[PDB]
Amino acid sequence: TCPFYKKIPGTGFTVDAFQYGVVEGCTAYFLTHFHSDHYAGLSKHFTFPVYCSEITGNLLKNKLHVQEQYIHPLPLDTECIVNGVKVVLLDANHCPGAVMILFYLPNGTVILHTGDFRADPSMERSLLADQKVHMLYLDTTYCSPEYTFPSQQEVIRFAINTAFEAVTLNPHALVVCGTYSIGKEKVFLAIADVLGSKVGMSQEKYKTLQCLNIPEINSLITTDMCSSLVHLLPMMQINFKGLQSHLKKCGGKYNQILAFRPTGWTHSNKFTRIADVIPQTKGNISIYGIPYSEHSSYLEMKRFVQWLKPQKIIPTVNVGTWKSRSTMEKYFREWKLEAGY
Ligand code: NI
Repeated sequence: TCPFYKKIPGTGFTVDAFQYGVVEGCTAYFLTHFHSDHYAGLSKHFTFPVYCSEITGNLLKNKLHVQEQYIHPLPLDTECIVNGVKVVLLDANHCPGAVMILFYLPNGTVILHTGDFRADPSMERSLLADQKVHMLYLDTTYCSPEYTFPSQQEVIRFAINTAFEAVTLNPHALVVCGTYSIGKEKVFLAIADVLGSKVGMSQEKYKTLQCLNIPEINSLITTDMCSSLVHLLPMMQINFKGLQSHLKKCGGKYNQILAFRPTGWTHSNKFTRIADVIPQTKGNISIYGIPYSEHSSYLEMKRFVQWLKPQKIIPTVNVGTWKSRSTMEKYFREWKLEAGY
């Protein structure tokens, strides 16, 4: 059974609610983004209308085989009428194709559902500037002040300078980057661009990237592993054993691996600056964990909500424990008292 924070009141709509069977009263199922916790339940046998971005619809058709007649892609930043209700999709600054949804209810209420997002001051000049929001369904993944991390631009600067130094010192070093979902593509694209190489990967991952509308993608990626000195591997292989095993397959072309594990936040963020980050090393293999987030930090979340001034907040993450719920409610009240709404 579908929980309340996935239903939009006064509509026949649900958001990210595919794992509950046929939901009673639902006439249109919205999907914010192509991550498995959110699409859990979709397949080629789904026969209800799915509303999403263009990029999410390419992934639904090619990767999950959903039939074309049930995929309803909407452009961004454009007022659209769905089953008699005005909606707008906005860029969520999460993974490719990820959106926030504005719903203009028949009774005059306005609801924003963030999906998953990384809040940014540029959202203060979208179509959100123009009108009031009564209810905010909020991605609360890092809603606590301990969750700090650098900008995506600082993280990418560190990765490019680290990779370019290592391969210039040793032209026979391979760079490997872990992945297990869409998102965070700038990590491996920025490293391959500084090295003058295409990125090499499996047929399965090539297929996925080919759905993402990245400009000039054919110039940037390949399935010919032998032609490339930046390889993608499943995240599970990014350890000393998996990397040893991979280096054997490369036919004596390389004598060293430098690997990157993009994570979200980790507790070593509570002590170490990005500049001071060091790898784990065993022999000719070194592994860097880098804190590349596609979710709001605490401070980015707080700024966004203090600007938007919603009347009510419904968290969509960390909802399963009383302690988490109480913590989040305390911060929402502080924010509101401090800003005066
Ligand atoms: Ni996500």
